[PDB]
Amino acid sequence: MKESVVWTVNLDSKKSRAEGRRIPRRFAVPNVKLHELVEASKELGLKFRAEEKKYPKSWWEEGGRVVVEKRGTKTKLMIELARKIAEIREQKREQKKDKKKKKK
Repeated sequence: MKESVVWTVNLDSKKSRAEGRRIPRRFAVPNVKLHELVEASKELGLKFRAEEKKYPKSWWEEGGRVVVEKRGTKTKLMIELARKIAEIREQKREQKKDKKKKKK
C-alpha cells in the first residue's frame, strides 16, 4: 500500500548496470515490452502505474517509466513485478500472432 518507482530499463537484461539494471538475470525480460508492463498491472487492477516523461514530444527516449505500490522492498518487488511481467512476455511466446492467426 505504498509507492515504488521502477523504470522500463531496470527489468531489461539487455540494459547493463550503466543503462540502469535492477532486476536479476534469472527473471529479467530482455527488451522492455509495453504489452507486458501495462497488461501486468491490469491483471491485478492495482499494483503499479506507468508514468511518461514530462514531455512526450521528444525523440531518443526509453519509452516510459513504471511505479509499483509496495515500497519497503527493492529487487524482490522487481522480482514480483517481473513475475507478472514475465507471464505476459511468455504469453507472446505461447502465441505469435501467427499460430492463432490461421485457424485450420
